[PDB]
Amino acid sequence: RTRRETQL
Amino acid sequence: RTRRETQL
Amino acid sequence: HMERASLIQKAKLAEQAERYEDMAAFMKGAVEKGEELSCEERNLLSVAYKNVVGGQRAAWRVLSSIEQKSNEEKGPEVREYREKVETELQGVCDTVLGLLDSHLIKEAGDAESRVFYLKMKGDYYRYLAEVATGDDKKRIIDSARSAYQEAMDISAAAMPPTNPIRLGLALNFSVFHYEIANSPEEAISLAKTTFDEAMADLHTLSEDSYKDSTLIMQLLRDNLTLWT
Amino acid sequence: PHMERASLIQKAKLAEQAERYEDMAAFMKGAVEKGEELSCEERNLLSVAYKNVVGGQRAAWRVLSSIEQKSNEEGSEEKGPEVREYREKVETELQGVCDTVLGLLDSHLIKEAGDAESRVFYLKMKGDYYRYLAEVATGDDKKRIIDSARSAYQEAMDISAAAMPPTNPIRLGLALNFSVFHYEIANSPEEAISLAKTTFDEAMADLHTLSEDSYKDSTLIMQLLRDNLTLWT
Repeated sequence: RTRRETQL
Repeated sequence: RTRRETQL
Repeated sequence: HMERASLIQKAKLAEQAERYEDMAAFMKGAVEKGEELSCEERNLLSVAYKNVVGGQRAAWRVLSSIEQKSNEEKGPEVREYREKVETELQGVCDTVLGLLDSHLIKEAGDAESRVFYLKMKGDYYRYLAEVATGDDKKRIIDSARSAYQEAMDISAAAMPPTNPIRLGLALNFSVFHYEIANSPEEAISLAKTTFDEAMADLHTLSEDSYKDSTLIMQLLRDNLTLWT
Repeated sequence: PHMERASLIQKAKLAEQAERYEDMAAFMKGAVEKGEELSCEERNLLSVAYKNVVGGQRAAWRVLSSIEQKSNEEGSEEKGPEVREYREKVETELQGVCDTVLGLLDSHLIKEAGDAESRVFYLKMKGDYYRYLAEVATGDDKKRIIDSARSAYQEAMDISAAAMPPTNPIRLGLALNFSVFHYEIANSPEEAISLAKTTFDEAMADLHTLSEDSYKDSTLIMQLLRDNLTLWT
């Protein structure tokens, strides 16, 4: 949650 | 879980 | 002949057993057979290497934070081990980018696979840029931007703005702008535009396509909350 | 050659923070091969490292074996070779890791073990990694491996009985793993339950006498003893 999100 | 337990 | 089916079958077994390095080797052998990958086989290849490089990235970040603290009086040990993990990560990225440029991106039938593979090329160049330093860094960042942009152009002309492949592409591209390219305004601009345009066409989606689009839209919205 | 040993233990701690247990095991293997004794910390770094490595290989072996049982039951003929080949490859990696652990134990650790606590710790490991080999062994090799695990386990039981209080977590964990050996490997459920009962009973009598910092480790293993007894009875 504290990190940015990346998808596959 | 449904499995027996062992430990280090 | 029919060994290709055995390589994909063993990749599914490695996935059930959470042996993702074995899974990647099986999928690498399936790609090297020369035939195109289906939608299922596309995800099996991506899931395998994303798990492999994902643990190497997490280990690199742990060792890098320790190295930063150690440089404020211990020895070489932290740097040496961080560099060894850095080499394994680069080897995995070089293997993925090797499969993409020599097999997958070239022999891409439809737009969905072509955007998927170009997004992978941008992703694994971005993973290299996370550890690159000087001369390599700017040369690597340019390769990621070109791969991302080429996928953006194809998705813009061939895909609806709610397409999960186009959404996930823009999600990773906006993160590329924020973290790597040092363009936070371009990162936020891309994330807003991607979220807004996908929001406008949400009513046209079917029940099984709705859930996949809104999942990535929340991730886009999550990064915007973090970045603004 | 005695300045590299400190670097190997340092990188093992870093690999543990990074959850790189195969590297951690390699670092600890090199630290043991230096020839010096291991402390309580260095003993756990060695054990934690290899337990995670073989632990993931065992979980993978169990998954592939269950699939192989269904594939030779359902009617899948062409699925048979892929599963058998891949399960055997994982089975080989697991056996290779156990041979490395048992190699370090017999050639370094068990021999030059200073106190009783370390000797019970190492002998318990020898029984554990022989038991892991017996989980995948089949015929002629299996029967000799089961005897080797019992010998290592029994020698540790005798030392701990005369040198350790019944609340000692090493003695408790030793009996816990030995009772599992009786139940699963030796096919002796009555001895498994009897050992688990006696281990719980004797530790229970002395529970009020436990030390403050030993509470958390001892009561945890007694719960595991009760969990297996609940499962086996």
